[PDB]
Amino acid sequence: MNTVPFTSAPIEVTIGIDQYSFNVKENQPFHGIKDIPIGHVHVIHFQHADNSSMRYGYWFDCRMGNFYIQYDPKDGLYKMMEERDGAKFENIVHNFKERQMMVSYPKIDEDDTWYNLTEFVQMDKIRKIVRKDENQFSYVDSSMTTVQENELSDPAHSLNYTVINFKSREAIRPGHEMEDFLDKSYYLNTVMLQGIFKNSSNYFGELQFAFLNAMFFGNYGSSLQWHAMIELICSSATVPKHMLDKLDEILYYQIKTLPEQYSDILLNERVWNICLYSSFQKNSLHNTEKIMENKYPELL
Amino acid sequence: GAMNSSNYAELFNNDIKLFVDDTNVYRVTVHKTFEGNVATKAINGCIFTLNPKTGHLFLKIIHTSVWAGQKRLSQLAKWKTAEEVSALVRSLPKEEQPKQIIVTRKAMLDPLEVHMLDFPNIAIRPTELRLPFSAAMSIDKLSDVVMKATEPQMVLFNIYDDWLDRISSYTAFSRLTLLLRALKTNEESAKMILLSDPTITIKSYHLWPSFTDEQWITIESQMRDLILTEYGRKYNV
Repeated sequence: MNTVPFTSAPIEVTIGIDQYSFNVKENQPFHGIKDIPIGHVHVIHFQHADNSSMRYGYWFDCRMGNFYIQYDPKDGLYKMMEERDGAKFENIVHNFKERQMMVSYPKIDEDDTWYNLTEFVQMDKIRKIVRKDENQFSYVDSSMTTVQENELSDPAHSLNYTVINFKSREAIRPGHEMEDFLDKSYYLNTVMLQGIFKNSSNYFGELQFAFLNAMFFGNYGSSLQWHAMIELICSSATVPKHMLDKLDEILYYQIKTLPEQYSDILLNERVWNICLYSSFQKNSLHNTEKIMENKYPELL
Repeated sequence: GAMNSSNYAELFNNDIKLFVDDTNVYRVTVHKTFEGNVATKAINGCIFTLNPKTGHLFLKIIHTSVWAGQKRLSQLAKWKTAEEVSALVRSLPKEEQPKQIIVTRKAMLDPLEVHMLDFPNIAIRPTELRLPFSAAMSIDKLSDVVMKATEPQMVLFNIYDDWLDRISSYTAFSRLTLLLRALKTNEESAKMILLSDPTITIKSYHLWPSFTDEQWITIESQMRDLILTEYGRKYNV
């Protein structure tokens, strides 16, 4: 079990860790989050009581070091930092627990939600999508733009997702125009799976990180990336059996975990009606299809 | 974006552009089989590709052989249209390649876009106008060369004959579209109007009769009256 201490909480903010979150009042003695399950990535995120705009947060992994939160009053926000002095860090943590000013990561033992949402997410890959390599954790917020969005401005703050575009030379072999555009198996399997992602686990990991950023920060370009990555599988007539079964699990927990009230901007009506009902893989998402219909029959 | 009545005079500037109409690429007759089921029989067809400024028409004939052993033909037709337009563009010297291509049916945008990916600076555009290019097979000489063809074949024409010697491309294009609108709405009468006078003939190197200027006015008016009549008959107005 690991801990993320907070120096203080000077401003009224809603703090989220993974799918959980807490209201914290201006200068409430709040001093961290304990009992964080080792073995997965995590994200801590913030929304100030005064600015319900710009949700932000830090993807991290406690195996990679000791991290803590400190409010910066110049830049106006909660900053994740690393403490390099191992001894000095366990000293802050043990004293805050003793004083019992920390919340416990509130995991039900029956619950594999976080694992299913993050199965294939690896911190090494996150830090290639969010390049800032003087930190072991990664910053994301509501406003950050993707490399594909930028192409149609500041690259230091960009989400360097893999560019997917169905009407590109990359996607379409000369001479197989009609073939490759109606059946994307070429683009998925040779260009993306074998060529760029190397394996399906890196693909699923990006897909899931994209979803998660859409969900926790309303990052619009992230939602576009997740949709595009589902769409390419469902529009491929030839997909490994193991990917299809897994995709149906992955989406199922993403749909399960979405707030009910956000289904209008985070869910692309066209993509889902194509994937579930028109695509090659209509019949291969039995759990994703059942959950969508019994929960959002309107969008379909 | 889309072409419509607002930006209509852009067709006649000096930026090269081409209309593409795929309505007659895949053409069938429908008929009953001995067992009483329905079957289609394909007949020859054509891509109507037309530069509205100059009258140059690139009539690509689509031989029935293309369809042989192919499924989802009406879908393939859109890809074969787009393949043949791509090929035409590639065949043209650089300074003759169009800067825009206006498809008359939106279903062609994706097939054409995909086929033109080697030409990112040629803009593929839809139109909101309801152009009558489908009636091109009512022009006897195009219908004849299409039906007779025994292989894929491109045939070149000037759809305006020699009109531009005496009127503008704007006026040329309005005459053409009025003629074809009339031929679409009631072919028999439209054709009658054009030929009732044995003495006005069609040059071997033309499509339309050699009307004098005055006679074109009378013709244009006869086609206008044809089109309006047919409307009240359609709707009971």
